[PDB]
Amino acid sequence: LEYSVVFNLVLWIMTGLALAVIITSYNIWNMDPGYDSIIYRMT
Amino acid sequence: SFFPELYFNVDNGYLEGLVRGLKAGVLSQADYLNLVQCETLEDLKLHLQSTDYGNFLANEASPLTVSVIDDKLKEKMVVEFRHMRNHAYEPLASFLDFITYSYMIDNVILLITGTLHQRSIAELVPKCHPLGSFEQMEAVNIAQTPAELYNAILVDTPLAAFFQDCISEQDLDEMNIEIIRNTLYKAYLESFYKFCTLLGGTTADAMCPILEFEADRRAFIITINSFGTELSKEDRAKLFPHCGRLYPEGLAQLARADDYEQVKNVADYYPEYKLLFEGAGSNPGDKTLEDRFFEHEVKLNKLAFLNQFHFGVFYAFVKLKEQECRNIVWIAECIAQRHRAKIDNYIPIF
Amino acid sequence: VFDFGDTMVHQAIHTIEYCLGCISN
Amino acid sequence: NNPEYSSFFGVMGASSAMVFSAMGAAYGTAKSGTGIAAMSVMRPELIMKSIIPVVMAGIIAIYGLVVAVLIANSLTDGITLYRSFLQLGAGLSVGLSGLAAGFAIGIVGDAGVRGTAQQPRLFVGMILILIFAEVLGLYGLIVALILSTK
Amino acid sequence: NNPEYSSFFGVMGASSAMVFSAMGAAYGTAKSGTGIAAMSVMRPELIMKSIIPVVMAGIIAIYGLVVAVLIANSLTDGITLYRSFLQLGAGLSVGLSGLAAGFAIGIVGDAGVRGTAQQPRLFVGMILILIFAEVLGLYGLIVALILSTK
Amino acid sequence: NNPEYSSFFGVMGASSAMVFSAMGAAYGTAKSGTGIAAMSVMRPELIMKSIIPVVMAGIIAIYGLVVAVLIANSLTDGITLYRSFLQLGAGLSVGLSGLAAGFAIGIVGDAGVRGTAQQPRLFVGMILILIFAEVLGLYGLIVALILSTK
Amino acid sequence: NNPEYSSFFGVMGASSAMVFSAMGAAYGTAKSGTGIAAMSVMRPELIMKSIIPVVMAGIIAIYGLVVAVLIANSLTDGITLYRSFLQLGAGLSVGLSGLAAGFAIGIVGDAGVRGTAQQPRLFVGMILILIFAEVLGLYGLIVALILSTK
Amino acid sequence: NNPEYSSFFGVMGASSAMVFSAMGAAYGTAKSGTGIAAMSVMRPELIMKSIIPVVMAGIIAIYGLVVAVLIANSLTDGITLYRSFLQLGAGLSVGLSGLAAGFAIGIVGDAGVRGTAQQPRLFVGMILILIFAEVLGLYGLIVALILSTK
Amino acid sequence: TGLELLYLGIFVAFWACMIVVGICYTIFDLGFRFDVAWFLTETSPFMWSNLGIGLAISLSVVGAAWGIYITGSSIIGGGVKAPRIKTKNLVSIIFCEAVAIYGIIMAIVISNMAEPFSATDPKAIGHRNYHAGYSMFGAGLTVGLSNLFCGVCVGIVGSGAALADAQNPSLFVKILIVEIFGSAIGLFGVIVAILQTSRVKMG
Ligand SMILES: CCCCCCCCCCCCCCCCCC(=O)OC[C@H](COP(=O)([O-])OCC[N+](C)(C)C)OC(=O)CCCCCCCCCCCCCCCCC
Ligand SMILES: CCCCCCCCCCCCCCCCCC(=O)OC[C@H](COP(=O)([O-])OCC[N+](C)(C)C)OC(=O)CCCCCCCCCCCCCCCCC
Ligand SMILES: CCCCCCCCCCCCCCCCCCCC(=O)O[C@H](COC(=O)CCCCCCCCCCCCCC)COP(=O)(O)OCCN
Ligand SMILES: CCCCCCCCCCCCCCCCCCCC(=O)O[C@H](COC(=O)CCCCCCCCCCCCCC)COP(=O)(O)OCCN
Ligand SMILES: CCCCCCCCCCCCCCCCCCCC(=O)O[C@H](COC(=O)CCCCCCCCCCCCCC)COP(=O)(O)OCCN
Ligand SMILES: CC(C)CCC[C@@H](C)[C@H]1CC[C@H]2[C@@H]3CC=C4C[C@@H](O)CC[C@]4(C)[C@H]3CC[C@]12C
Ligand SMILES: CC(C)CCC[C@@H](C)[C@H]1CC[C@H]2[C@@H]3CC=C4C[C@@H](O)CC[C@]4(C)[C@H]3CC[C@]12C
Ligand SMILES: CC(C)CCC[C@@H](C)[C@H]1CC[C@H]2[C@@H]3CC=C4C[C@@H](O)CC[C@]4(C)[C@H]3CC[C@]12C
Ligand SMILES: CC(C)CCC[C@@H](C)[C@H]1CC[C@H]2[C@@H]3CC=C4C[C@@H](O)CC[C@]4(C)[C@H]3CC[C@]12C
Ligand SMILES: CC(C)CCC[C@@H](C)[C@H]1CC[C@H]2[C@@H]3CC=C4C[C@@H](O)CC[C@]4(C)[C@H]3CC[C@]12C
Ligand SMILES: CC(C)CCC[C@@H](C)[C@H]1CC[C@H]2[C@@H]3CC=C4C[C@@H](O)CC[C@]4(C)[C@H]3CC[C@]12C
Ligand SMILES: CC(C)CCC[C@@H](C)[C@H]1CC[C@H]2[C@@H]3CC=C4C[C@@H](O)CC[C@]4(C)[C@H]3CC[C@]12C
Ligand SMILES: CC(C)CCC[C@@H](C)[C@H]1CC[C@H]2[C@@H]3CC=C4C[C@@H](O)CC[C@]4(C)[C@H]3CC[C@]12C
Ligand SMILES: CC(C)CCC[C@@H](C)[C@H]1CC[C@H]2[C@@H]3CC=C4C[C@@H](O)CC[C@]4(C)[C@H]3CC[C@]12C
Ligand SMILES: CC(C)CCC[C@@H](C)[C@H]1CC[C@H]2[C@@H]3CC=C4C[C@@H](O)CC[C@]4(C)[C@H]3CC[C@]12C
Ligand SMILES: CC(C)CCC[C@@H](C)[C@H]1CC[C@H]2[C@@H]3CC=C4C[C@@H](O)CC[C@]4(C)[C@H]3CC[C@]12C
Ligand SMILES: CC(C)CCC[C@@H](C)[C@H]1CC[C@H]2[C@@H]3CC=C4C[C@@H](O)CC[C@]4(C)[C@H]3CC[C@]12C
Ligand SMILES: CC(C)CCC[C@@H](C)[C@H]1CC[C@H]2[C@@H]3CC=C4C[C@@H](O)CC[C@]4(C)[C@H]3CC[C@]12C
Repeated sequence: LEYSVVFNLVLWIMTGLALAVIITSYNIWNMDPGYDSIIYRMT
Repeated sequence: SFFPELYFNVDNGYLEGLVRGLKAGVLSQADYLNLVQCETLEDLKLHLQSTDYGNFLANEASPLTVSVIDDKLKEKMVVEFRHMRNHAYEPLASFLDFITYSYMIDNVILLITGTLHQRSIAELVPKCHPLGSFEQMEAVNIAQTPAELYNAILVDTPLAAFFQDCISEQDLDEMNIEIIRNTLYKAYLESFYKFCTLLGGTTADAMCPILEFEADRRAFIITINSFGTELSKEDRAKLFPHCGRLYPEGLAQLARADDYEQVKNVADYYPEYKLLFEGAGSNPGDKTLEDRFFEHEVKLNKLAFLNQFHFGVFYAFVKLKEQECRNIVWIAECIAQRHRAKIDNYIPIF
Repeated sequence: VFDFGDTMVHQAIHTIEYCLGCISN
Repeated sequence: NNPEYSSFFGVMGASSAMVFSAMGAAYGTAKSGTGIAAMSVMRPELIMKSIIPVVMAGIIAIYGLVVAVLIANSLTDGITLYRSFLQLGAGLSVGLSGLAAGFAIGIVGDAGVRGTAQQPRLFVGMILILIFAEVLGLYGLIVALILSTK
Repeated sequence: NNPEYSSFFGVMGASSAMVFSAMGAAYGTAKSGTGIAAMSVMRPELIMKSIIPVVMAGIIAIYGLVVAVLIANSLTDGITLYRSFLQLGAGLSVGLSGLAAGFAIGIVGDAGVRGTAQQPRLFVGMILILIFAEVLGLYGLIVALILSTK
Repeated sequence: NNPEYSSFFGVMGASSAMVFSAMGAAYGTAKSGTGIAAMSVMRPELIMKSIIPVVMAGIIAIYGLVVAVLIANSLTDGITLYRSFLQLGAGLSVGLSGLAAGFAIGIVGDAGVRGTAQQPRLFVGMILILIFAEVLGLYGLIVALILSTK
Repeated sequence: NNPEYSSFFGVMGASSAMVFSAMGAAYGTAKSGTGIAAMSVMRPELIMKSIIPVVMAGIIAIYGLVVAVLIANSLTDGITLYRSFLQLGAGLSVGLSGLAAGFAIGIVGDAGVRGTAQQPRLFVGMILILIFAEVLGLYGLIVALILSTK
Repeated sequence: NNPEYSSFFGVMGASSAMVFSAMGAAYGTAKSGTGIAAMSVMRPELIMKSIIPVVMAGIIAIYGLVVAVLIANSLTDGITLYRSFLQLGAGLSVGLSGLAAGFAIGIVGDAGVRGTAQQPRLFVGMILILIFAEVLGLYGLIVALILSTK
Repeated sequence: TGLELLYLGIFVAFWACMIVVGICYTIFDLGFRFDVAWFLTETSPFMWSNLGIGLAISLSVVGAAWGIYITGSSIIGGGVKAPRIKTKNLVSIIFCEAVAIYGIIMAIVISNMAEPFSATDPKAIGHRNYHAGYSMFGAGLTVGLSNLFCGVCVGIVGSGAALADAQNPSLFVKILIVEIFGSAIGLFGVIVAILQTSRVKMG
């Protein structure tokens, strides 16, 4: 009988978790490579 | 459309107003006539004191010289631009840095020229343009080693991106400094056009015309000046920026060009440049091609002020004030040399 | 010089301004 | 009787008419004004002529207001689902057509004003293009009236 | 014996027919107006000759209006879900085909007028390309009529 | 007997066959017209020979129109939901295949006209590439016919 | 017996098989045409020898067409839900495999033709890499045929 | 009698009145502090005078806190949907109004601190604009006080 | 463009989900579950009415603040070299704030039409109350969004006017007409909201 409650809880909790994971992974992937002091030395 | 109207003033609105206020202080035609009517450099300063310039030249020695006036005008523009840059944010900061790369190119050319001729880099510093100062210490105390200087440029200068056009530091001693400068300028202009396009919106709309005309005029003048030189056509075509409107087959026809008549025939296909080439009589006593291109450049920089929410205002203001300083220096030169006949050659602004 | 069109436009602006101003004020 | 929720769609129709026509008129006036103000420092005598695109954007706003008033006067708590849908559709038609016409008028008026500063002959061409863009909002009003009165 | 929400789809068909056609016409008119303004500074004599793209975009808007009024007059209280879906399909078809044609006309008219400032011979080629772009919207109108008069 | 929502998918097939084919043809025509205007500045004599891209882009819209008219004629009150799915699939296939073919034709024709402004021998290669980018819309039309006629 | 909506996934399988394969082939054709236009200016006599990537993209589109026609011939009104899902899976497999293969073909063909304009020996390497990208669409076709005929 | 969830909207209204006002005041404080830091390097004597925008952002935050405290002290176990949604509306009003007023105060203050650094006379003009920007959030608070005590 | 990428991804995902959900509901004959009637009806009229009042005030204030910062940045920037801008062009700010004044006026007018029901069954709540909630929501949307757009438009026009005045004093008097025209839109929105809530009665 509580299908609505459990469905909404799970749907939005997992959407928030997935969005947080995506944002964190995006920030780390697109993180500045950090060797800008070396880009011009190798290239 | 990008709708810059919504967010431009969040960060750059105050500077937009400030730069427009500064532009309102550029001498008008009446002021240029008043300065032209002078008799001595002292009277030139006297008349100039009534304009926005004010007392910029009161401190300096009574025996004024064209050199002193030119340096003071350069210093004033440098101060204003540095203030704007210091108050600018990321995107406009990058725009203003791109504006300064133009003089940084000439400064690095001077540095390499002196170093290859075994002259102290610290002693070359004073001749560099203020707007392109190499505050980085990696390119100082180089010990007159071209390899060390090339590494310093690559590591601690925004020109590392443009120096990948070359292949190695041996290129510094291999290629002529003019070819190095013009290859650097081609790369810089292409990168600047790409940055403006990526900015898009009113910035791109009002700025891309100026960079396009810069590319076309660079092509035309390089062609017209490399005719009698050892600069081959193949090595010349490498110096045409690809931003201009001549990129499809226009630059190619110029590269194959072997005479000013052929350059004019190439320019005919584009009416805007057709008029400039037609008016460039090039015989004594009438406007030259460079003067016609200066007039067109001033016109474009002025039209840059009909848009509102765009960064092109700052580039246009810098170029217009450069032209104004050149005009005032020219008027002072005419006064000093007593050659009043050519005193009207100054290109008016507003 | 008298320009009837400009005078009409000016008076229309004044009337619109005043009438909207009553409400907005 | 009719559904309790029927009036929702007529209400949203009036709201959509007004809001979207207001968006279009606001954009038209903003773009045209930022063009006129920038131009006038160069050609100060063209301001009154160049005000016209602003008036066209205001006319778009007027069309939206007219259709919204029609809907808000013909809308009752017990209007059939059919009439509520008709008013929703009329509102969407007028509002979005006015939005498109306002965008077009803003773009065209700004560009034409800037050109007229440089080329006085272009005034008539600009007026033609502005009338053509305004006729879009007029079409939207026609369709909205057909739907709302039907 | 038919749903009372059946007319919603037909009303959306009429609203879309007008709205999307108007958006495409607005894009065409706006882009062509920017092009005309840009090219009029140097070559004023070509403004009227070059106003063609705006006319073609207006014709696109007229296609949209025609189909919208046809749907609006075909609407009825007891409109079967079948006829309502037919009118929704016709409205989407005409609106979005006109939208695509308006985009094409905008791009082609901008490029054509800007080039014709430089290359006089390009006028006829630009007219041909604009005719094709208009033919796209004409196809959309044909399909919309077939769907809306079944 | 049959579901009342089948005509919706049928008209969706028709409107997709028209709209997406029109969008593809519009993109092809716009890109090809931009290229034609760019190239004609220096090489006016090729303005007409460089119109094959636009004709090949309009052929895609003709494919879409064929499928849309077929679907609109096949539509009726009691089409089985399976027939409505068939018509929707035919419409989607023709429309999106034509959209991809229009993208390819636009890019290929733009690059080809720009190159032919400098190298006349590239015209035949451009024509062959355009044929290869048109057979995509042809395949979409074939699949749409196979689905619809079934 | 079988659900009335079973054929939806079969028609979607056919439509996807054709549409995504056509999208991949169109991207490959567009990229290869851009490369050919770029190279032909300096090395025109290599256009015919360089048309190969477009042929490979056409082969990918032919894979998609084969699977789409097979599904459209195996699609019947009383299609079990199991067979409908099989056909949807075959369509998606071939369509997206061909989309990836077309992306690979476009990138590799553009790069290889540009390089072969400068290094003649690179032609054979380009052919090898194009075959290696083609076998991806071939595998997609294999899986789609297995699923459809199962 | 009343739903067990009726208090959610009131709680969220209090939370919003606090949070959005805090965000607006934080933006105002941050922009004004950036402006003051940029200015101070050359005009240290203007820091205290130029700290006004930060204070007005704090005032926006104070309005938010006041309305949040009102709603939080009005929440009760049997809170009806009417009161709950009245408090939700009050919270939204205060929060969004304070957000926008803080944005305006931050931008105007960042502009005017630097401006007054250059032109001393601009200080009073900056204050005049800032008071309007602040009374925007005040209007939000006024509507909230009307609602939460309706 | 990271944040725009996130918004675009959310939009595309949501609307793809909606497309497939609608296809499923229609095709599987489960349309009767997609009860928009039940949604609009069970959803309390108080939610709609109070969201409407909140939007009427908040979006009007948002537009007023948007325009005020847009035009104040330009005013203060121009006044560094011509301080007369600060004294003259305060009228643009005045208009941008009149937008919010209209917002609060319409918030008051809408809120004056609220009243509890003491009913939960839709037949008991009745057409009058349901339409009252819907029309208060619609009037709030109308006034708030029209005021938002009018405020932004007046702010853009006022920034233009201030920049133009910084260079020539005799231009603001002629450019204020554009501000007046942009202001008319907020009045139109107010009139339409009043017409919508003219015959609105909760109770
Ligand atoms: C390219 C993308 C990949 C394609 C797939 C996309 C993801 C879709 C899968 C979502 C997960 C759901 C799986 C099934 C869950 C169980 C549901 C259930 O019990 O079903 C009962 C539902 C509803 O009940 P019913 O209809 O079975 O019961 C009878 C009901 N009456 C009497 C009213 C008729 O029906 C089914 O049995 C459905 C079975 C198949 C469902 C498969 C998922 C549907 C969506 C597929 C994708 C749609 C787009 C296709 C084209 C795409 C092309 C790019
Ligand atoms: C991306 C922009 C927006 C457009 C796409 C999304 C639009 C809809 C998104 C909102 C959520 C889904 C809404 C529909 C919910 C289901 C309603 C329902 O079951 O009732 C149906 C109703 C009633 O169903 P019913 O089962 O009661 O049938 C009537 C039966 N009698 C008469 C006996 C009572 O009828 C319809 O079929 C109405 C059509 C709308 C439903 C289909 C939605 C289509 C979604 C887009 C996909 C289109 C397919 C083609 C793709 C190509 C497009 C060009
Ligand atoms: C790269 C490959 C790997 C992929 C990435 C990983 C993804 C893995 C899956 C994670 C997301 C789903 C997690 C589980 C969801 C279900 C949790 C509830 C369990 C459940 O079914 O409970 C039932 C009741 O639930 C109900 O009544 C409601 C159930 C419906 C909930 C639906 C949730 C929506 C989907 C959420 C995720 C969306 C985005 C994920 C990225 C049974 O209980 P009972 O007592 O009835 O027992 C039976 C007697 N009746
Ligand atoms: C495209 C492929 C398919 C995608 C499908 C999945 C759904 C979409 C998910 C995103 C997919 C793309 C990856 C984007 C990652 C997030 C956005 C970029 C990174 C990011 O968030 O960091 C900065 C913002 O700070 C932050 O990290 C703040 C973000 C957290 C705020 C959460 C609140 C929003 C809740 C959502 C509801 C609102 C709906 C509105 C429509 C932005 O960086 P930058 O751009 O400045 O720098 C440039 C580089 N980052
Ligand atoms: C190609 C793109 C796709 C285009 C196709 C259109 C897509 C529109 C998306 C909306 C959903 C489709 C519309 C039709 C489905 C409506 C729901 C029917 C299901 C149903 O039986 O509900 C009835 C109530 O519905 C009703 O009476 C509801 C009537 C209103 C339905 C339409 C509302 C949609 C939302 C519009 C919002 C517009 C916003 C504008 C800014 C039952 O009720 P009953 O009386 O039998 O109850 C008996 C209880 N014992
Ligand atoms: C053209 C715009 C600016 C409006 C100004 C003119 C007004 C007064 C006109 C134009 C169109 C007119 C409407 C056109 C259609 C009908 C249907 C008719 O059976 C009754 C009158 C009614 C409802 C008209 C009311 C008045 C109306 C709105
Ligand atoms: C160009 C001018 C006239 C347009 C601006 C004024 C508009 C808003 C006015 C002028 C006349 C007005 C119409 C006059 C009479 C009626 C009949 C009534 O049953 C419904 C409203 C309706 C149809 C009015 C709607 C609003 C209206 C069209
Ligand atoms: C008045 C000016 C702006 C010219 C533009 C015409 C517009 C505004 C109006 C004026 C007369 C109007 C028509 C008058 C009568 C009717 C009959 C009615 O059953 C449907 C609407 C319809 C068909 C109207 C459509 C819109 C209409 C054509
Ligand atoms: C110049 C004015 C009229 C606007 C331009 C578009 C005109 C020509 C369009 C708009 C709506 C169109 C009408 C819409 C509906 C029908 C019903 C149909 O069974 C016969 C054609 C007829 C009567 C159309 C004739 C043409 C029409 C009047
Ligand atoms: C200029 C464009 C339209 C192309 C020129 C070809 C013309 C003659 C073609 C294009 C589309 C065609 C129409 C498309 C659809 C139908 C519906 C069908 O039941 C009878 C034929 C009919 C009515 C066609 C008649 C001829 C037609 C109008
Ligand atoms: C080149 C010309 C003919 C194209 C422009 C006119 C087009 C829009 C007209 C001309 C003839 C028209 C067709 C004539 C008759 C009918 C029968 C009707 O039950 C459905 C529409 C249909 C099939 C028409 C569709 C639109 C149509 C094709
Ligand atoms: C300029 C070029 C593209 C025009 C050629 C258009 C061709 C491809 C079109 C025009 C009319 C079309 C036909 C119209 C109707 C039918 C009947 C149908 O049961 C099978 C397909 C078939 C036989 C079509 C095949 C394709 C077709 C012949
Ligand atoms: C621009 C021109 C040359 C391209 C071809 C377009 C015309 C001729 C096409 C488009 C739509 C086609 C129609 C589509 C559907 C049907 C129904 C079928 O049972 C008989 C053929 C018939 C009636 C087709 C005849 C040809 C047709 C009218
Ligand atoms: C020959 C090449 C160039 C293809 C061009 C024609 C294509 C598009 C069309 C024209 C007529 C079409 C056929 C007409 C009728 C039928 C019968 C039907 O039950 C299955 C599909 C089938 C067999 C069609 C397949 C596709 C088809 C062959
Ligand atoms: C150049 C392009 C068009 C090639 C297309 C691929 C060809 C070879 C494929 C696509 C679909 C295939 C058909 C699909 C189904 C059948 C029915 C079967 O009982 C005999 C083979 C037959 C008739 C196939 C023959 C080969 C076929 C026509
Ligand atoms: C171009 C070629 C190499 C790609 C396709 C590969 C061939 C060999 C594969 C693809 C799908 C396969 C078919 C899939 C299913 C069956 C049904 C089974 O009961 C007998 C074999 C048979 C009929 C297979 C024969 C081989 C087959 C046709
Ligand atoms: C480049 C293209 C042509 C590659 C596809 C070629 C091969 C793999 C295709 C062409 C025709 C196809 C066959 C055509 C018809 C049938 C009958 C069907 O009940 C089972 C699959 C089967 C037996 C197909 C298997 C795959 C097949 C043999
Ligand atoms: C990640 C974003 C795009 C959201 C994911 C899509 C959502 C809407 C999908 C993903 C999985 C889906 C669920 C999968 C299976 C079932 C079981 C069925 O008996 C009821 C529906 C239900 C519970 C689905 C509801 C919709 C659902 C939750």
